[PDB]
Amino acid sequence: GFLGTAGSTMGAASITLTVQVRKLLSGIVQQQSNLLRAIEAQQHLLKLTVWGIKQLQARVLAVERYLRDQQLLGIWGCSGKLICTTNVPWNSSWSNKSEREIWENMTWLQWDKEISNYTHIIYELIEESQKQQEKNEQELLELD
Amino acid sequence: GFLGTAGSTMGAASITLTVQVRKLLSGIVQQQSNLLRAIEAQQHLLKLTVWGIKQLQARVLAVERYLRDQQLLGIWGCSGKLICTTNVPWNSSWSNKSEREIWENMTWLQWDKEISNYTHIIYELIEESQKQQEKNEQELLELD
Amino acid sequence: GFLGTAGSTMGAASITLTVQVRKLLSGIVQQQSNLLRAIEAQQHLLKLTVWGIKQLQARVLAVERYLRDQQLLGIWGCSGKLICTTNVPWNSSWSNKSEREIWENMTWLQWDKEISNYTHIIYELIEESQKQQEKNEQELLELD
Amino acid sequence: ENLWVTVYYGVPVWKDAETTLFCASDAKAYDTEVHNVWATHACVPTDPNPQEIYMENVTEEFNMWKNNMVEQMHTDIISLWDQSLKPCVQLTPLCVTLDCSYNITNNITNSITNSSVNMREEIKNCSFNMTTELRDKNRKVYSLFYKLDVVQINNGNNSSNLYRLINCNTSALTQACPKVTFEPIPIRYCAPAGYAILKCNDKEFNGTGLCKNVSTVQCTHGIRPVVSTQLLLNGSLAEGKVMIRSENITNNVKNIIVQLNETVTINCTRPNNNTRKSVRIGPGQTFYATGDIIGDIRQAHCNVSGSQWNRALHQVVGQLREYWNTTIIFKNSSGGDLEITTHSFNCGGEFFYCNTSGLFNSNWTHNDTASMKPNDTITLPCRIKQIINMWQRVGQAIYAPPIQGVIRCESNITGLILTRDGGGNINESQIFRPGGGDMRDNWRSELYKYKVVRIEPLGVAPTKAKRRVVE
Amino acid sequence: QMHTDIISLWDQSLKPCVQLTPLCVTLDCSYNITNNITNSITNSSVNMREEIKNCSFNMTTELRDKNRKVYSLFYKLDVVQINNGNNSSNLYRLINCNTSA
Ligand SMILES: *[C@@H]1O[C@H](CO)[C@@H](O[C@@H]2O[C@H](CO)[C@@H](O[C@@H]3O[C@H](CO[C@H]4O[C@H](CO)[C@@H](O)[C@H](O)[C@@H]4O)[C@@H](O)[C@H](O[C@H]4O[C@H](CO)[C@@H](O)[C@H](O)[C@@H]4O)[C@@H]3O)[C@H](O)[C@H]2NC(C)=O)[C@H](O)[C@H]1NC(C)=O
Ligand SMILES: *[C@@H]1O[C@H](CO)[C@@H](O[C@@H]2O[C@H](CO)[C@@H](O[C@@H]3O[C@H](CO)[C@@H](O)[C@H](O)[C@@H]3O)[C@H](O)[C@H]2NC(C)=O)[C@H](O)[C@H]1NC(C)=O
Ligand SMILES: *[C@@H]1O[C@H](CO)[C@@H](O[C@@H]2O[C@H](CO)[C@@H](O[C@@H]3O[C@H](CO)[C@@H](O)[C@H](O)[C@@H]3O)[C@H](O)[C@H]2NC(C)=O)[C@H](O)[C@H]1NC(C)=O
Ligand SMILES: *[C@@H]1O[C@H](CO)[C@@H](O[C@@H]2O[C@H](CO)[C@@H](O[C@@H]3O[C@H](CO)[C@@H](O)[C@H](O)[C@@H]3O)[C@H](O)[C@H]2NC(C)=O)[C@H](O)[C@H]1NC(C)=O
Ligand SMILES: *[C@@H]1O[C@H](CO)[C@@H](O[C@@H]2O[C@H](CO)[C@@H](O[C@@H]3O[C@H](CO)[C@@H](O)[C@H](O)[C@@H]3O)[C@H](O)[C@H]2NC(C)=O)[C@H](O)[C@H]1NC(C)=O
Ligand SMILES: *[C@@H]1O[C@H](CO)[C@@H](O[C@@H]2O[C@H](CO)[C@@H](O[C@@H]3O[C@H](CO)[C@@H](O)[C@H](O)[C@@H]3O)[C@H](O)[C@H]2NC(C)=O)[C@H](O)[C@H]1NC(C)=O
Ligand SMILES: *[C@@H]1O[C@H](CO)[C@@H](O[C@@H]2O[C@H](CO)[C@@H](O[C@@H]3O[C@H](CO)[C@@H](O)[C@H](O)[C@@H]3O)[C@H](O)[C@H]2NC(C)=O)[C@H](O)[C@H]1NC(C)=O
Ligand SMILES: *[C@@H]1O[C@H](CO)[C@@H](O[C@@H]2O[C@H](CO)[C@@H](O[C@@H]3O[C@H](CO)[C@@H](O)[C@H](O)[C@@H]3O)[C@H](O)[C@H]2NC(C)=O)[C@H](O)[C@H]1NC(C)=O
Ligand SMILES: *[C@@H]1O[C@H](CO)[C@@H](O[C@@H]2O[C@H](CO)[C@@H](O[C@@H]3O[C@H](CO)[C@@H](O)[C@H](O)[C@@H]3O)[C@H](O)[C@H]2NC(C)=O)[C@H](O)[C@H]1NC(C)=O
Ligand SMILES: *[C@@H]1O[C@H](CO)[C@@H](O[C@@H]2O[C@H](CO)[C@@H](O[C@@H]3O[C@H](CO)[C@@H](O)[C@H](O)[C@@H]3O)[C@H](O)[C@H]2NC(C)=O)[C@H](O)[C@H]1NC(C)=O
Ligand SMILES: *[C@@H]1O[C@H](CO)[C@@H](O[C@@H]2O[C@H](CO)[C@@H](O)[C@H](O)[C@H]2NC(C)=O)[C@H](O)[C@H]1NC(C)=O
Ligand SMILES: *[C@@H]1O[C@H](CO)[C@@H](O[C@@H]2O[C@H](CO)[C@@H](O)[C@H](O)[C@H]2NC(C)=O)[C@H](O)[C@H]1NC(C)=O
Ligand SMILES: *[C@@H]1O[C@H](CO)[C@@H](O)[C@H](O)[C@H]1NC(C)=O
Ligand SMILES: *[C@@H]1O[C@H](CO)[C@@H](O)[C@H](O)[C@H]1NC(C)=O
Ligand SMILES: *[C@@H]1O[C@H](CO)[C@@H](O)[C@H](O)[C@H]1NC(C)=O
Ligand SMILES: *[C@@H]1O[C@H](CO)[C@@H](O)[C@H](O)[C@H]1NC(C)=O
Ligand SMILES: *[C@@H]1O[C@H](CO)[C@@H](O)[C@H](O)[C@H]1NC(C)=O
Ligand SMILES: *[C@@H]1O[C@H](CO)[C@@H](O)[C@H](O)[C@H]1NC(C)=O
Ligand SMILES: *[C@@H]1O[C@H](CO)[C@@H](O)[C@H](O)[C@H]1NC(C)=O
Ligand SMILES: *[C@@H]1O[C@H](CO)[C@@H](O)[C@H](O)[C@H]1NC(C)=O
Ligand SMILES: *[C@@H]1O[C@H](CO)[C@@H](O)[C@H](O)[C@H]1NC(C)=O
Ligand SMILES: *[C@@H]1O[C@H](CO)[C@@H](O)[C@H](O)[C@H]1NC(C)=O
Ligand SMILES: *[C@@H]1O[C@H](CO)[C@@H](O)[C@H](O)[C@H]1NC(C)=O
Ligand SMILES: *[C@@H]1O[C@H](CO)[C@@H](O)[C@H](O)[C@H]1NC(C)=O
Repeated sequence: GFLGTAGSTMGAASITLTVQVRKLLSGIVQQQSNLLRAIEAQQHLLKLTVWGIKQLQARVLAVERYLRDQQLLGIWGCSGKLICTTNVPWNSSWSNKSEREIWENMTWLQWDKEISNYTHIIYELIEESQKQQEKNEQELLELD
Repeated sequence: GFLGTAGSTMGAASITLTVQVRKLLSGIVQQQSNLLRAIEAQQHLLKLTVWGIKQLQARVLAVERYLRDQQLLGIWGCSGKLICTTNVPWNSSWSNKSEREIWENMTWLQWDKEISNYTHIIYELIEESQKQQEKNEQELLELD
Repeated sequence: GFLGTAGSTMGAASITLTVQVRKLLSGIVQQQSNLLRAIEAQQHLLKLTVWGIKQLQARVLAVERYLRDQQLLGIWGCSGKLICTTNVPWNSSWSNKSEREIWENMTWLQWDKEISNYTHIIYELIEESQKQQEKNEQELLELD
Repeated sequence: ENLWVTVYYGVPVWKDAETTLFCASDAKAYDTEVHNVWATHACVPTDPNPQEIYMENVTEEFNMWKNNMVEQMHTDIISLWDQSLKPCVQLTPLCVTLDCSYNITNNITNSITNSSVNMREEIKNCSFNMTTELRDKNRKVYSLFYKLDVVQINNGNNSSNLYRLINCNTSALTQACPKVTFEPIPIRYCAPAGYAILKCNDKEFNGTGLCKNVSTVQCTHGIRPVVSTQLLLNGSLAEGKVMIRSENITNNVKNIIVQLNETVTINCTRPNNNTRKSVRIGPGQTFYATGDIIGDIRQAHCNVSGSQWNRALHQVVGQLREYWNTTIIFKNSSGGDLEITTHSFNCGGEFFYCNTSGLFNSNWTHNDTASMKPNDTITLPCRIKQIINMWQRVGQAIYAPPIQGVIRCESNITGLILTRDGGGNINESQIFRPGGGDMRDNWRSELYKYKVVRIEPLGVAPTKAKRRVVE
Repeated sequence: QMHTDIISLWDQSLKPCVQLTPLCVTLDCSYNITNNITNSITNSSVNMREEIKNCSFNMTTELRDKNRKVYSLFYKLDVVQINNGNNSSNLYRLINCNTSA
């Protein structure tokens, strides 16, 4: 299940995430098998142009988006794993609808498009209003 | 607070960190508007040159700096948050100080003016002691 | 003892782990001194060729190697530190042994020698078996 | 008790690598302030602190014939040549016809030595057209040349016959960019992240096989990567014992590598002064002609201390008894080509083909005193060349410039490459002979200790502890 | 990207090729030649217009002054007659020549 296993699901989709990630980020084994070092069978001139350098640049840009993803995970304290809740309650901007029927009949996009901008503003809110409000300790009951 | 946010602060800028961390690995923002696949308008010659490879290798070196930073963070076992403290105090090797007045009269730079003779001490001592001294498990006090 | 200093040591090799990871991605320290920006010795023409660009490609490939490492560690809940506990007992396929002879009578090389085939299995276990059946917290006992 | 499989990180692990090592050098290569002395592409300087850490109680099989470093090495060398050749102007008009006179107003026309180098005096001087900076204008200019770089044509067999370059009728030629030097520089190949280089520190270790005295390293030691046929120049020494190596020691085609523990002062030299004449052809096209030398002009020749050769031969023949107690013969190569027949190298731009024929004239069958007691200094003839096609590839060719002044190449030899006779008897008499067609072994003859290895820090082991559990 | 990378690869492959700048020099082509057949199986204004000519021109050795004549074959699509003169007079010119390199 590189991207499949979810035509309209949230339960099965949420269960089939790791397969998607481990199949998506298998490009390194494609990169190891290039074997383009100087020559392929007999002889080559240099032959390294916008094509190859921007192949590498696209690698850099996509993995840089991923670097920003890990940055996000480090911001929200969400770097432990994919199972990662949030301390924010979902505001009423959405229009009335039931939960499990969104899980079962929106394929994770019919929800996202309706909550797209609200996803962005609540991204900002969970980045700002979440991490700054962590207390230090509690001294009433502890190990000693 | 794009790159500012601290005119003269030592404690107030202790919580304004997220704005600049949001842009620490944001090289893709200015890059998205380039349309540099090989050409923009109809057609061109190759035209990627010392300028192009300079910006490419600059992005590479910046990303390398950031990767070395996060490596250093991970070695300390203290990567769970930007503002993370230490299990060891600092040797009172500077002039006998006061926390309050020290937190008032510097733009987070004057403290750094007496550290070239103390940078490696802090760095290596923490990186070794605060890292190695983490044992595995607790034994007695638990649910059971 | 910067990377090695384990000649005949397996149990004694369970304490010198960090001295290796300190210099793992430190090729930047060997790379920052390149001074290939435009010119080093007197002057250069364009002169940015297979050596420099594929040195950059090797930087990219090592970076991708260690990043795919770090993300499959995170899949394992393993980015926290080097020593990495598991909920996985080995299926009964190896021959007789002792908890110390395996940990005493080799130098970290004989192990990967004799565990070539089996190793893959363990990965998927720690990749999947340790992960899917993980739950969030407990319910019954607390400070009050 | 239970085999709870735990993971660990941060311990060496060894696998074969395919990557690139990078430049290194001292301040001289960058303090010279020439555009690039001979590796310089804004190359990284060297690391003054080589962290060459010693390991023991381990072992590994090492092979230099399965090594990938040599292929990438000569590829990078050809890249250096091509990149330095980009600024060099093209010399296709230089290929134009040329009329020559052999004798000139020199004090000497046949020098004192006679080893088939003066009989074929191979010295002439020729006039020919070249372009002026005005296209409508051309002008006849004259220079000096030998007979090796050209051949006779228009076979009116001997009446002032004209000549043609050997490489122009099949290939292209271009200037050598005379502002760039040709001498070596101490190199230290450096390892990128994720890899390392293991130096076999065993003093007794021959070419391949098992080695234990490990030295894990990031950057190599000082290398002097100069090309040589049949010989090893300005190289490292043999520690503790003369080193003898061969891929399949039973098979004869596999060349024999020899590393000595005693050097020799090999002085191949042109003492007679040289000439240079920079002449403008076009807007950038400027030719460096070999001017007419003033004074006595003797043929360039060479010198060696044959006595040190004799005693080092006593050493190596005391070592060469693979399956023997006394039998050896040396014979010179009965055929081939000049690029492989002689000891060819580059020095001050000039390609010195010094003729190493003094080896085979010896019978060290049983006794060594009969050839050790005649301690005598050998003088030999060494030819000179201006052009070359490195690695036998017929492509762009280099035209080395005049070197105006004198040429000295005083150097230390440390090793040799040979081959045993093909159709040799079983035990009647073994024969060795020189071979230099394999230009690749000269580079592995010093990296034989060095093996490139990847780094897989992952490790696993069983223990009785376990991670966190909920229920 | 498809056509862009296609033209880019064609350029990169064009680089190692040899050049034909001095091959562009003037020519003289004979249409009627030593051959028997002129009417092929088909006749739709392409057989009488046989569009095949044997054509001579000068070329240069690797040297500068050395020039030698040589002959080859060409169609009608590659060249055009110089009608600027009084008549043909066996005067033709390549069009890719007199438009581009
Ligand atoms: C490469 O070589 C030559 C030399 O300059 C040029 O090639 C073309 O040359 C022709 C005429 O020399 C240019 O004009 C076209 O001529 C066709 C035939 O010639 C008749 O017309 C000219 C006057 O233009 C008379 O002098 C001559 O006697 C003929 O009567 C004409 O047929 C063209 O008009 C129309 O004809 C075609 C076919 O019927 C129609 O389908 C079209 O609608 C077209 O309009 C036209 O007059 C022609 O322009 C030249 N080609 C180019 C690309 O310019 C090239 O110029 C030269 N290369 C360069 C870069 O200059
Ligand atoms: C350089 O020149 C000297 C002479 O100026 C050479 O020495 C001479 O070499 C010739 C030819 O080999 C000798 O003549 C020959 O003698 C043998 C018998 O030994 C005979 O069978 C041949 O038919 C021929 O006549 C000559 O004796 C010899 N003279 C001296 C004084 O050495 C020398 O060999 C030349 N250098 C080289 C490398 O050949
Ligand atoms: C370099 O040193 C190694 C030792 O470190 C030499 O090892 C050679 O090893 C082989 C096999 O272990 C010995 O026996 C031979 O085996 C082959 C089959 O592999 C067989 O066909 C032969 O008949 C023979 O039995 C061999 O004796 C041994 N060599 C020596 C000199 O003892 C290796 O030969 C050395 N290589 C060189 C080029 O010096
Ligand atoms: C070949 O090259 C080697 C070294 O590059 C030369 O060795 C050196 O040769 C010079 C003379 O050419 C020696 O200097 C002289 O030594 C004598 C005797 O000690 C003294 O009386 C003179 O006043 C002068 O100083 C020098 O000592 C020697 N090197 C060593 C280490 O001894 C060799 O001479 C060259 N051979 C030829 C044929 O050019
Ligand atoms: C290799 O070494 C030899 C000897 O060291 C060099 O031989 C030189 O040969 C020339 C004549 O061919 C000698 O010229 C004459 O020398 C005598 C005696 O010194 C002198 O009285 C004359 O006025 C004249 O100069 C020269 O002396 C001699 N060199 C020595 C040191 O004796 C040979 O040139 C060296 N180089 C090579 C073979 O490339
Ligand atoms: C490289 O050096 C070797 C010797 O060090 C050269 O081989 C020798 O060359 C000489 C001169 O051609 C041979 O001398 C011959 O003597 C006979 C006597 O009858 C004469 O008829 C011949 O015309 C010739 O002069 C000598 O035999 C030969 N071989 C030896 C001494 O074993 C070799 O030619 C040199 N090669 C180059 C490319 O410089
Ligand atoms: C190095 O040369 C010396 C001689 O200069 C060799 O030693 C001696 O060689 C002679 C003749 O080869 C031996 O004579 C023998 O005499 C017996 C009768 O007693 C006869 O049957 C033999 O055919 C032979 O002619 C002599 O014994 C021998 N002496 C010694 C002490 O070896 C020496 O062997 C040579 N070096 C090597 C490594 O062979
Ligand atoms: C090594 O080279 C030196 C010179 O650089 C040579 O010096 C002298 O060489 C002659 C012969 O070439 C020797 O003559 C002989 O001397 C011995 C006594 O040692 C005597 O018994 C003989 O009848 C003959 O006269 C001379 O001695 C020697 N000088 C010295 C001080 O020994 C030397 O010969 C060369 N050695 C060899 C083995 O070629
Ligand atoms: C093998 O290594 C030795 C030791 O360095 C080399 O000898 C030295 O070679 C250099 C040039 O490669 C000589 O320096 C040059 O001298 C000329 C004199 O006019 C000068 O114009 C140049 O700018 C440069 O400074 C040096 O004198 C020479 N001798 C020493 C250091 O004693 C040798 O050249 C190496 N082997 C080969 C084949 O080059
Ligand atoms: C591809 O083939 C066609 C088919 O011939 C070529 O187009 C033109 O076809 C018509 C047929 O209706 C030809 O017309 C002819 O007209 C004369 C006079 O009226 C008549 O007697 C003939 O029976 C015929 O109908 C016309 O000539 C022909 N055009 C040419 C230039 O030959 C078309 O040209 C061909 N294209 C290619 C690229 O070969
Ligand atoms: C994975 O296991 C296979 C087989 O178990 C390994 O193959 C070895 O092959 C050699 C020669 O073919 C045999 O002599 C060995 O006995 C085989 N090993 C075993 C354990 O039987 C294969 O090499 C292993 N993969 C890796 C990467 O080591
Ligand atoms: C070969 O070299 C001789 C060197 O003498 C050339 O002849 C000289 O030419 C110069 C040029 O004006 C005169 O000044 C000298 O007087 C000449 N000397 C002699 C002895 O003739 C000769 O022209 C050269 N020939 C070729 C074909 O290069
Ligand atoms: C397709 O499978 C079934 C049958 O059509 C349907 O209930 C389900 O919602 C569809 N989508 C999936 C499985 O993603
Ligand atoms: C979603 O589909 C399931 C299965 O067809 C159905 O039971 C449920 O009522 C649907 N919910 C909607 C359309 O909101
Ligand atoms: C710490 O401070 C004390 C007192 O000034 C001094 O003796 C000691 O050397 C210092 N140690 C370090 C590591 O700075
Ligand atoms: C190998 O040397 C000794 C003797 O075998 C051994 O005790 C040591 O642990 C090994 N490793 C070394 C010396 O690094
Ligand atoms: C587990 O072990 C049993 C017995 O040792 C064996 O039959 C089985 O194939 C093993 N399974 C795996 C996945 O290793
Ligand atoms: C191995 O290397 C060490 C360097 O620490 C050296 O002391 C020792 O003599 C070497 N042993 C051999 C057999 O080369
Ligand atoms: C070179 O090694 C040999 C052993 O093969 C030894 O006999 C000789 O003395 C050594 N020579 C040196 C170190 O100069
Ligand atoms: C070496 O070559 C001989 C014959 O040339 C052959 O019999 C032998 O098996 C070869 N040995 C190796 C190790 O290649
Ligand atoms: C001849 O050689 C001498 C060396 O003694 C040198 O000074 C002179 O310049 C040379 N003549 C030339 C280059 O014409
Ligand atoms: C060695 O001895 C043989 C005798 O069989 C002889 O033919 C040969 O010429 C000798 N070697 C030399 C270099 O003269
Ligand atoms: C050659 O060796 C001698 C000592 O054996 C040394 O003084 C000289 O510098 C060496 N020359 C080289 C390596 O070029
Ligand atoms: C040849 O010409 C005749 C008459 O002009 C016509 O009938 C016939 O179809 C032509 N042949 C072809 C192959 O077109």
